[PDB]
Amino acid sequence: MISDTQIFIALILALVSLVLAIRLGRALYQ
Amino acid sequence: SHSVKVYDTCIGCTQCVRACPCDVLEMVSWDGCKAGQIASAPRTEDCIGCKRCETACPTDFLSVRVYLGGETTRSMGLAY
Amino acid sequence: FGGRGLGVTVNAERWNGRHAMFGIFAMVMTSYMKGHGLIPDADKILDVAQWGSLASVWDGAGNGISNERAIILIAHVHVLVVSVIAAVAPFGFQDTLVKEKGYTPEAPAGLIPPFKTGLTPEAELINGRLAMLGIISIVTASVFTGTPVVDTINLGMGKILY
Amino acid sequence: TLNLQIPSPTFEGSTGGWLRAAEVEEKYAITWTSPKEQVFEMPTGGAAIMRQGENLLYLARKEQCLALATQVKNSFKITDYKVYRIFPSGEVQYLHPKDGVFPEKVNAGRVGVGNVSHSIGKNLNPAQIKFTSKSFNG
Amino acid sequence: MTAAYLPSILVPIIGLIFPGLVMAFAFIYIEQD
Amino acid sequence: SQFIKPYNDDPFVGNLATPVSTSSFTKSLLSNLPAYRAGLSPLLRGVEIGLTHGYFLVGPFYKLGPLRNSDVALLSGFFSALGLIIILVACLTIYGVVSFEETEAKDQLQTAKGWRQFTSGWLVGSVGGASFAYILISNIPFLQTAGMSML
Ligand code: CLA
Ligand code: CLA
Ligand code: CLA
Ligand code: CLA
Ligand SMILES: CC1=CCCC(C)(C)[C@H]1/C=C/C(C)=C/C=C/C(C)=C/C=C/C=C(C)/C=C/C=C(C)/C=C/C1=C(C)CCCC1(C)C
Ligand SMILES: CC1=CCCC(C)(C)[C@H]1/C=C/C(C)=C/C=C/C(C)=C/C=C/C=C(C)/C=C/C=C(C)/C=C/C1=C(C)CCCC1(C)C
Ligand SMILES: CC1=CCCC(C)(C)[C@H]1/C=C/C(C)=C/C=C/C(C)=C/C=C/C=C(C)/C=C/C=C(C)/C=C/C1=C(C)CCCC1(C)C
Ligand code: SF4
Ligand code: SF4
Repeated sequence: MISDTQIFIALILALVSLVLAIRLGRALYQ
Repeated sequence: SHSVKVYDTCIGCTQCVRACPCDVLEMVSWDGCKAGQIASAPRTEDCIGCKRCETACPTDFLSVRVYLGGETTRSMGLAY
Repeated sequence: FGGRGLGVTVNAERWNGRHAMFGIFAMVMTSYMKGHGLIPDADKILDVAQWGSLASVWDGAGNGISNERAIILIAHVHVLVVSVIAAVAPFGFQDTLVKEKGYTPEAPAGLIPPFKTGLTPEAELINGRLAMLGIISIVTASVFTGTPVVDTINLGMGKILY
Repeated sequence: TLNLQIPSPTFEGSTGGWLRAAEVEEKYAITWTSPKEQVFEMPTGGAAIMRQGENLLYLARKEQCLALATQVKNSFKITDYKVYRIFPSGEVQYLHPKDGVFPEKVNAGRVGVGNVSHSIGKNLNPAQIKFTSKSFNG
Repeated sequence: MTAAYLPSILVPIIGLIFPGLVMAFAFIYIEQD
Repeated sequence: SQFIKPYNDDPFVGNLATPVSTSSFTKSLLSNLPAYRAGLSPLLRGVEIGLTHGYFLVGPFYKLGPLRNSDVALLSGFFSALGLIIILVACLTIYGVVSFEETEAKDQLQTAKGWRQFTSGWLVGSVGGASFAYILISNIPFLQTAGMSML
């Protein structure tokens, strides 16, 4: 099964995707 | 504010000015029709957009035209 | 946002440093009491029939939050209520969380502020940055080894706590 | 000019009158002269009795004032009415009739605003004026 | 469930704190001049 | 003998002077409420209003909440009332942020500094009143059963 560390890695990748999504939203907003 | 245009098919019957509840239109001198007058819209900041002038116009497809645009306090008919 | 002291400002760095010094203190004192057995009924599973559906965690055995975790959370709830009241109704002398639009930003201290020992803002900022860096280091040492955070603190302090 | 000291028609008051935006954004005034004391319907709901002589009334909207003007024109043969706009700063802007002559009658000096020199079927399609600040009229 | 504390931590946060801050900041943004 | 008159001697404003709206009792009660009473700072208006509303906020949560038949009913009700108080304080904060421009005037409610003082007072009063209600229900068995303890 999945461990705690794997879920934490997925959360870190999702936070990176959040930062990239915020940057794309700021770029689209001019 | 709404935009009101008067096209040169106007026959100067003065019905649109009499139908206006907000005093937006008025009759000015002109040479394009037998009546010698054409409608004009100098006061479109008071235009609510009710299109009573368009209902009043007797020329086949209308000579006076109201284009609804940006809404203001006057154009929204707000007493508040 | 940035005009009120929020974001990357010196005020926000100072506030997070203060909260991080308090976090280092709270983790050390939690480790000390948890090693020494000062939490009453630490393995007691809270029952849904008393505390409602918020006590459900859905683990494999007991299906309830432990009493120790609830005590730690309530201890944090106390200082969160203190936090809310201080954020909305600060003391007249106290440093405020949000600043007025026409405020004067504190100058950035650079690599290191001037070495003013005592109850000076420079020493406060130095230990605040130190505490944030220590929290980062403790988290990384905890997640790269599998050692629990209380146990990681006890190992890094040489088994002084327990 | 608007004489602020003109007496008002006798009204018992109503809930239909002007709101805070009249004293904050803009307010409207209508004056008229009656040959006798007579009962008229308020444009905000209710009956008031206008006095013999001059009458000044305050409204929230221009359309309410012009509705009252049309009512007294077709029911009491009163055509001397004047409608003004009043701001909170106290500047009074005369509105109706703008040049003293009613807008349905031609008066010299009036210039045409918004007149188009072709029929409405000669307006442009949007595809000529997309990505361009040219008007659809030409 | 491995890491069973995470639903009980995140569901109240995502369902009450995230929409409250989003509505507050969006309100501040759309009503400011 | 007419009891209903035009408001403020203006017949064309959108209000009427009625016995319910403009009698001596109504004017005295409104002028003696903390929101209108003269000589009060906005902070003390907030303190009184928050004390009253936060004090009465405890009751429905304690008596009708999902934990009402448990031994921790009062604690849960007070905590729920405190959460509602925090939500309303956030509402006050965003209202004051979006409603007022930053002015020197701070002795009126409808100013930025005055509304911030009013919000601070309302929070402190609400916490104090909720805690007082918690103390009173905790320490008086009459309030715990809402009067069935007499039977
Ligand atoms: C590194 C530790 C440290 C230092 C040097 C300071 C220093 C300062 N803080 Mg501070 N603070 C700290 C930790 C620290 N704080 C922590 C951990 C918290 C969170 C609980 C706070 C929360 C806090 C608030 C909310 C406020 C301050 C404020 C202040 C300033 C005014 C003095 C005051 O009222 O003290 C307040 C001090 C505390 C609340 C706790 C600190 C207690 C220290 C660590 C005791 C150390 C004594 C020790 C024996 C050394 C003695 C040296 C000797 C020469 C006397 C001052 C620059 C105020 C400010 O900036 O106003 C403009 C203010 O409003 N602090
Ligand atoms: C769009 C995809 C999606 C959806 C609908 C859900 C739905 C749910 N997740 Mg989940 N999750 C996702 C992706 C998603 N997940 C991913 C990619 C991860 C890995 C990081 C997780 C990790 C995760 C955990 C660890 C937990 C949940 C939980 C939950 C439940 C409660 C909501 C919550 O707390 O969210 C929390 C979710 C996050 C903090 C991660 C953010 C989700 C992704 C990364 C963002 C997707 C946004 C989308 C593309 C854009 C939307 C725009 C607009 C419509 C708002 C709910 C069933 C909780 C649960 O089990 O409750 C029963 C819980 O504890 N999720
Ligand atoms: C997905 C979002 C979400 C979540 C996580 C919850 C969670 C909960 N709801 Mg619920 N609710 C929701 C959406 C949600 N609701 C919606 C959309 C509605 C409208 C139909 C309701 C209507 C509703 C009612 C009518 C009731 C609940 C109740 C409850 C609680 C269950 C009983 C219990 O044991 O608590 C015991 C209660 C507590 C422990 C009090 C919690 C107080 C919190 C922690 C304070 C936090 C305040 C605030 C979030 C701080 C940040 C402010 C910021 C957002 C601006 C539980 C906390 C019941 C309850 O007990 O509430 C009093 C209840 O009566 N809910
Ligand atoms: C209006 C319809 C209605 C009513 C009366 C109730 C009533 C109740 N619900 Mg329910 N509910 C409803 C609709 C309703 N529900 C809907 C539509 C949903 C979503 C589908 C829910 C979902 C829901 C959940 C999930 C839960 C409840 C719960 C509750 C109980 C406690 C709620 C609570 O804490 O209130 C708090 C109330 C207040 C803080 C204030 C009440 C209003 C005051 C009394 C008004 C006073 C006005 C006053 C006279 C003015 C005087 C001014 C001046 C003259 C002095 C209670 C029996 C909880 C429970 O235990 O279930 C039984 C629970 O967990 N409800
Ligand atoms: C819709 C539209 C809006 C505008 C933009 C747009 C692009 C045009 C589009 C948005 C779109 C889509 C793309 C938006 C979807 C977006 C993203 C993916 C949302 C993900 C959020 C993840 C949460 C915050 C974090 C978990 C990490 C936490 C902080 C970690 C803890 C960590 C773990 C425990 C391990 C230890 C270390 C620490 C660090 C402690
Ligand atoms: C609030 C509370 C109320 C009353 C009681 C009280 C005690 C007065 C108070 C508590 C208060 C506060 C004051 C207590 C909080 C206190 C202090 C600030 C604790 C600081 C800890 C920092 C340590 C863990 C780390 C250093 C990081 C190491 C790993 C590494 C650095 C290295 C690594 C490899 C990474 C690269 C950098 C280099 C340098 C090369
Ligand atoms: C009944 C009557 C019949 C029918 C008609 C009617 C008129 C509608 C009706 C009237 C009805 C309604 C309107 C009744 C009116 C009701 C309101 C709800 C009464 C509120 C009282 C609050 C008092 C007890 C407390 C203050 C808290 C004390 C000072 C604090 C101690 C705290 C302070 C901060 C200091 C620290 C310690 C702590 C404990 C934290
Ligand atoms: S739409 Fe109404 S207000 Fe506007 S000009 Fe036509 S009749 Fe007058
Ligand atoms: S109603 Fe039509 S035809 Fe008559 S004057 Fe007005 S625009 Fe011309």
